[PDB]
Amino acid sequence: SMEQVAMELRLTELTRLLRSVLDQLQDKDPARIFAQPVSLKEVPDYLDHIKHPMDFATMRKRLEAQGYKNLHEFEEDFDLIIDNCMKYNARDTVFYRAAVRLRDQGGVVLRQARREVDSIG
Repeated sequence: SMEQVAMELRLTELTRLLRSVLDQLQDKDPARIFAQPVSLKEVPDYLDHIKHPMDFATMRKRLEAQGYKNLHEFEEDFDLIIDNCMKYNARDTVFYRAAVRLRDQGGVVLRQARREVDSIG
């Protein structure tokens, strides 16, 4: 139908906007701490601690499959990156501190993204 196409164009445009959001968030991680999945070869107990691992490469795969239906779903995944890290790692670690900085800096980007998503519809 013509409606299914219109819907698919909206999703494509959301995917376009979320790709730009993802790029902007990932620049706030210049150490690349959150770029890839925590290695289960190197952290064999990880899944005993963290039930829903997340990282920027995994988000990008979902994004490019147009697998984010709305900004809420995308934000859920970004919050997992931060929250997983802040649980597994102690306060006095470079990992925890990186997550705090990512959270703080990402807030600004996500604030305007929400306005854009509502604004453009």
